Amino acid sequence: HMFDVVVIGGGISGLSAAKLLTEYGVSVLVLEARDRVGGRTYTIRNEHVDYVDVGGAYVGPTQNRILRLSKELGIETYKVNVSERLVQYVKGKTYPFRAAFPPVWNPIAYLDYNNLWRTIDNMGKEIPTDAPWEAQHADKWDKMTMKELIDKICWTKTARRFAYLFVNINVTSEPHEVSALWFLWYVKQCGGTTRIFSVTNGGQERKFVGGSGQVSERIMDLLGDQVKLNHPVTHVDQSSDNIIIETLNHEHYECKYVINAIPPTLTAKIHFRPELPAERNQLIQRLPMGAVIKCMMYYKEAFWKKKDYCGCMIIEDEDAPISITLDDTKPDGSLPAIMGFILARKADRLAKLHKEIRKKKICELYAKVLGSQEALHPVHYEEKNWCEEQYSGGCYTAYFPPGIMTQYGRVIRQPVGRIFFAGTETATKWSGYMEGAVEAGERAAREVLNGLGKVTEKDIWVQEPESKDVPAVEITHTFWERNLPSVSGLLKIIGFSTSVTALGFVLYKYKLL
Ligand SMILES: Cc1cc2nc3c(=O)[nH]c(=O)nc-3n(C[C@H](O)[C@H](O)[C@H](O)COP(=O)(O)OP(=O)(O)OC[C@H]3O[C@@H](n4cnc5c(N)ncnc54)[C@H](O)[C@@H]3O)c2cc1C
Ligand SMILES: COc1ccc2c(c1)[nH]c1c(C)nccc12
Ligand SMILES: CCCCCCCCCCP(C)(C)=O
Ligand SMILES: CCCCCCCCCCP(C)(C)=O
Repeated sequence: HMFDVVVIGGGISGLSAAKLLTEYGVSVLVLEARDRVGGRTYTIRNEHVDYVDVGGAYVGPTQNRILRLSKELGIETYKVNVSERLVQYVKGKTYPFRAAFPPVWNPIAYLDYNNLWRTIDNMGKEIPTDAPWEAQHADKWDKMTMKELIDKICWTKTARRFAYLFVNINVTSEPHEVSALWFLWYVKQCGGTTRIFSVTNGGQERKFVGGSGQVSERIMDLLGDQVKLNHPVTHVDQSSDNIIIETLNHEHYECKYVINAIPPTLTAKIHFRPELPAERNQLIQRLPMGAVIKCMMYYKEAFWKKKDYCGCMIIEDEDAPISITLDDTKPDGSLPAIMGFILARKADRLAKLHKEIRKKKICELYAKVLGSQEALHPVHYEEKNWCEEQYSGGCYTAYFPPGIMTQYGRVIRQPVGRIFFAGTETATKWSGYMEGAVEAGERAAREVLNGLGKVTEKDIWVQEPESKDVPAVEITHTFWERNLPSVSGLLKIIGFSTSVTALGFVLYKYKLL
């Protein structure tokens, strides 16, 4: 029962740390709470679905780590379907479109919406990726909620409603819940607004053939009996050179280094000895998990396609069960499906229904949105409620409430003696994602390897070579995106246009042109 390293948690972060340590000849024990690995990724297998991700599923350009780890484990990606039209459903109306963002035809709302995404990205620029609390405006921004920033930068109700939604979709909580500072950073560290929100060339570009659960399943395969299921860790005691780990059934393991590869809320439940610094205890108990119910509606035929819909719906409607959807049809066209998310407060309220009613209401929304009755005839329904997962807390990730970042934030990933911290929440690139889980996992392993004297201080943070199979097409903005003014910008200019048109009339009246 003695090891160099014990990794607490066998999600992608944990297994990445363990896989890397193992590569260096270091003995590692992964202790995993559930009867399975993979954590917030979970690929369910049955006859009705073949396979399906009920947890994390999508990968895209710039996520080079999860790509490189996926590949080398023999896992291949395929493209999310966007061949047909995306649709936006607002105010009872279905609006097909083709871009990453629903087109805005009101010229004023257009400016508003343009300036919103530009400002988010621009404000992100300011924020240090590794150290968001060091941002020039950090205290100011960290005190505001994302609702307050949205309402401050958007004049139109259209753009605020979309923004709120955008917040829901990306961090699975309500704008009023999350720090504006943390959110600007969150978006910056995923590559900006276009990158985070897009399918083509964005974070939703791709899925894994056979599911993302296979990432963890196969690292566990490599690890053999150095991974232990059903071992929830409850105590971590680093008083002596041999750190003692205790699991829920009172088994004990000893090691030299611990990697904590679970989200903060669950890190909050571990009895640490000595106690973590008060600062750190506050931070980990103050980062709540977002909320999602992921829902899979199966049909005989991908009827959305024949109406020229790809099956991606941005549903901006407060009565609506679902917020957003993608086609989830298998790469060969078999088992046509719509992956739907119920997010943020809507998840919390829909969780209160029976599954059949939740299914009923979703079919009814699909029927409406897609303008077909075939939606009311599913051959199968899968759902997974992530809030109700004791070993996850929710999905996708933790969110930072206002103030937390500036007050406790600076230690999310700081070692505590010989305890190192991983988990996607400690990542600096695609934190919140399977990508971030790998980054954090490997950097923690490197922090440990560096303790063991096997890796240099410079080598703790390694750059991922860009993926050759899924290269990052650079994100462009049109001349007009760059240069069109905000609503209030329009006004400052119009009041110039007007001033001088006016003096162009006093100069024309007095022949002084
Ligand atoms: C519905 C849903 C949709 C998502 N969408 C995507 C997506 O499309 N693409 C993407 O990249 N990401 C997505 N995410 C987020 C992504 O799944 C996570 O960011 C990533 O899986 C986090 O991995 P981790 O290893 O850091 O954490 P986890 O996967 O949470 O792993 C933690 C591990 O610790 C175990 N554990 C917990 N407590 C203990 C304990 N005390 N002792 C021992 N073990 C413990 C848990 O069982 C788990 O296996 C989604 C997540 C969900 C749930
Ligand atoms: C733009 O349409 C979508 C569809 C699914 C997701 C999306 C946007 N953003 C997501 C995120 C951030 N995670 C999981 C799924 C999606
Ligand atoms: C005085 C107002 C000038 C603003 C003009 C905005 C043009 C709206 C069309 C944008 P689309 C992305 C092609 O739908
Ligand atoms: C002041 C006159 C308005 C000029 C037209 C603005 C719309 C430009 C089309 C949109 P994009 C190509 C994506 O930036």
